[PDB]
Amino acid sequence: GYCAPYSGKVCKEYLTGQVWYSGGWKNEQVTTALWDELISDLTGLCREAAEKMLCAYAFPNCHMEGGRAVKAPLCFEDCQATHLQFCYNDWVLIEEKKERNMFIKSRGHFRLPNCSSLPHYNMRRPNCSYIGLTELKESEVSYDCRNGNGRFYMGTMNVSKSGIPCQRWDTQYPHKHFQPPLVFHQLLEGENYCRNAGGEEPHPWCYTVDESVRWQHCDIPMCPDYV
Ligand SMILES: *[C@@H]1O[C@H](CO)[C@@H](O[C@@H]2O[C@H](CO)[C@@H](O)[C@H](O)[C@H]2NC(C)=O)[C@H](O)[C@H]1NC(C)=O
Ligand SMILES: CCCCCC/C=C/CCCCCCCC(=O)O
Repeated sequence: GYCAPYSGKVCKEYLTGQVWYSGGWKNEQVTTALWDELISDLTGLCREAAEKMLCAYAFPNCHMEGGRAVKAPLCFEDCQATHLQFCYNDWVLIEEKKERNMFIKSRGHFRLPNCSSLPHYNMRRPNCSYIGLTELKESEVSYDCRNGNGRFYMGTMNVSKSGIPCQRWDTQYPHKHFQPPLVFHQLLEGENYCRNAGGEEPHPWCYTVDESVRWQHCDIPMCPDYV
């Protein structure tokens, strides 16, 4: 229709509400070919983010505002998480190939989004096709210990394993940084606390106040009851 359930196959597992209509087959074709060429070449947290982002890009959520059907673009925070953290390495490698006129063969009209041009999430009806990449997994959050690599460690440990004070995430001195982006919920009020918001390190970590130690893991005990 204008707003209707997703009628395709490739994104069946990722799309749960109404999506925008009016074409729809062209986006199914392209997404299917990209699943084979691009998605299947990705791994780990990048792959997880990319699948959700690709489906939300290709089949935007739809909602009614009075009599008008509204297409919801991607969210700034999800895009930031994907571009600057989860998929940064793969994203840079694609962009560098594009500079040499080497393109993903199956991209069709699809293009990597510019995160800065997208709405910031939140509002009973969302302004974007929110996927939640920056959110905490509540059951895995911990405070006095870490579950596994501590991706969702939210404690107040504020020195590295050798005792160096952490630099604040919201400051660019002594170490300048663009990743992890501060849209991750671990970092919104991250103070100078050890964090593993990207989930790629084996331990929570921080940039340190020592000019000669850009970043270092913190030393946090495993949670007694973590398996
Ligand atoms: C991605 O989008 C942002 C947001 O619009 C662009 O930032 C603008 O850049 C232009 C220069 O072309 C400036 O005149 C504007 O002041 C910027 N706007 C904002 C809101 O920051 C950015 O240039 C885009 N990135 C690319 C590579 O095109
Ligand atoms: C590693 C990047 C994974 C994609 C991240 C989410 C982006 C979804 C939009 C679809 C982009 C499809 C590839 C387009 C390639 C290009 O810009 O030339």
